[PDB]
Amino acid sequence: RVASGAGLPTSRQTTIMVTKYSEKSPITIPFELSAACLTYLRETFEGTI
Amino acid sequence: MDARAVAKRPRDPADEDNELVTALKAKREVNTISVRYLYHADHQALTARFFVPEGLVEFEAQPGALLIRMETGCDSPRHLYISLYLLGIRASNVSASTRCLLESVYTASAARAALQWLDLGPHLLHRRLETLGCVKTVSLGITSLLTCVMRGYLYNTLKTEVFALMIPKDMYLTWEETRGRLQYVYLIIVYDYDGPETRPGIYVLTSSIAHWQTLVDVARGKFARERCSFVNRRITRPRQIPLCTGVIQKLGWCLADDIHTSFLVHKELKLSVVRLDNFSVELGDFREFV
Amino acid sequence: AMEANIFCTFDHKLSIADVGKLTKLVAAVVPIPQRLHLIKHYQLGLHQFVDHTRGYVRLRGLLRNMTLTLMRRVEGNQILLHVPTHGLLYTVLNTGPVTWEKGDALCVLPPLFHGPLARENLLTLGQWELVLPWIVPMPLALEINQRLLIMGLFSLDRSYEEVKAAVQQLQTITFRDATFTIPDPVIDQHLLIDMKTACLSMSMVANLASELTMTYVRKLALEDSSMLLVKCQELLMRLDRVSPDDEIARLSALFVMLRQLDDLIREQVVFTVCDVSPDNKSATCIFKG
Repeated sequence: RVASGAGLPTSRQTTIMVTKYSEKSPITIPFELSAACLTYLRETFEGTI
Repeated sequence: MDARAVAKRPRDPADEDNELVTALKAKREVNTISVRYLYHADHQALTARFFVPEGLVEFEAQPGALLIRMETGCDSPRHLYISLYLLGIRASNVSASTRCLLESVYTASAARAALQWLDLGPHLLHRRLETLGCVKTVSLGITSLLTCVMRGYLYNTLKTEVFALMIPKDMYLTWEETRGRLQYVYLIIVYDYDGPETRPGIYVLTSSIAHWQTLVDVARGKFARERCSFVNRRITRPRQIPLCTGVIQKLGWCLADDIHTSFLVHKELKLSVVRLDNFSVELGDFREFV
Repeated sequence: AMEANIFCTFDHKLSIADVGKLTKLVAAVVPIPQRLHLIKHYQLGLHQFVDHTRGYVRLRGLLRNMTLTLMRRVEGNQILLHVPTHGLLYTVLNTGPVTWEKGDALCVLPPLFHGPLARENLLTLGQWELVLPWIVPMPLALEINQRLLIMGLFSLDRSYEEVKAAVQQLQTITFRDATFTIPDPVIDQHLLIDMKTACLSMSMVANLASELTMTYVRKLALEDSSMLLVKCQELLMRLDRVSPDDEIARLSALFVMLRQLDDLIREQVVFTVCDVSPDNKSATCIFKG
């Protein structure tokens, strides 16, 4: 506040309350994995170079 | 619950430290605001701050005068804070010497607007005025800021000066030769109900009589011409509606020994008044008498 | 030290929304039957006196001698009511319909809307319902009492069209930003009893005064020492242009039918305004009782 002279409109004692919030914004990047490479990865074959 | 805390002696309200002092002292800080002696602490009087335009504050910079609001049928400036002296210009009690004296000093907009707003009927002219009390301080701006009092005494701050009440000479009216030890003041409004005209008279009664019926007995004793004019108006114009021919109300009390004649100095116009020095304002409802 | 308050309990269970609704009325006017020091919650307002066959004027009779008070603080299990004294200044909430100004004479008045009401959102319980008398300016209270007495004086002949016009233009009041209307005392063409007693006593004192004063000024015309009696009976001779027991009973009936009208012909101003807070919902009124 700033003080002024007598008779002039002064300022009331003032407070305030401000509340923010939070936004949702999920992200995703899907992907696929080939069936031949997965059957070669998760299953073990014979001894070939 | 103990004997030292139940039967404790009642305190002196200025004896202990102030609430602001102990609140600052419990954390032991320093602030440039002086705190140790608050002013306006033991003031039994009740202060009230009221706005007023500049067009009514002449003969008000002197401390001590009445303050009477009026109603108007308009909406936004609806209430107008007339002083006591400005009510006398419409009053046919004061002489034409004094009325053509103070008529030439209220040259403004809102003052003559108030005089034009006492134009309508008298039964509602009773209802327009309601007493707001006295005033001690001004500020002398465009919108000066009064400090109205309504209950208790009337004094300068720090109690170093007692302010008085100012009532003009022709409104002053004593109904006795010997004053009592006390006398209450009053505001007597009478209506000389003549044929064409209806313009009233304003009085202040400093009577020592307390009980109200014993005051309306003296009022009917001393206003016989006004009630006779009221019943003359009631016979001579039937099918009309006149009422409230004489109006009274309290204004406080003085101590019945500080009444003497003084003079006003404002715009170099000397206005002879009587004062009441050690005055207290104690108001009451608007009663009347027929 | 504490202050001379009145504790008030609440027998029903209280919820946080109801206490949050109650704490809006910090400095509100509340009536009390007798100033005890521990009251139940069935004695906060006029809902102990809300009745069907009795109406407004009985509530005005109960309110004029009710010992009103102000709330101070709301907390768990106890409500601190402050008894105001003659000659101190008090904050008072404006629960009424009209904004106040600086200097208005303020007096209590019962609410015009009964228990059946669509606009109220007040403290409501299983049966108990908090009501609260408004504080209007005294010109409004005079106008409401006067217009209600006049439109209750026509509670007998509502068949005619011009009296319907008179009541329906008398059903409303005109004040500062106020198109406020007051409901009819006649409900389904039978009148509540005390309003009937009020207007009956009004007409009775009128007819007694218009009948006996000519005989009494005939008996008074021999002691004429003042200039008032001759015009007093000149009025009676202008208007037209006995056993002693009957006139004794007539005069006693005159004074008792007047004495039953003190609640209507006068009432005392309760508060009076020192200032009005901004947005006009509060005022710091000095008590005057």
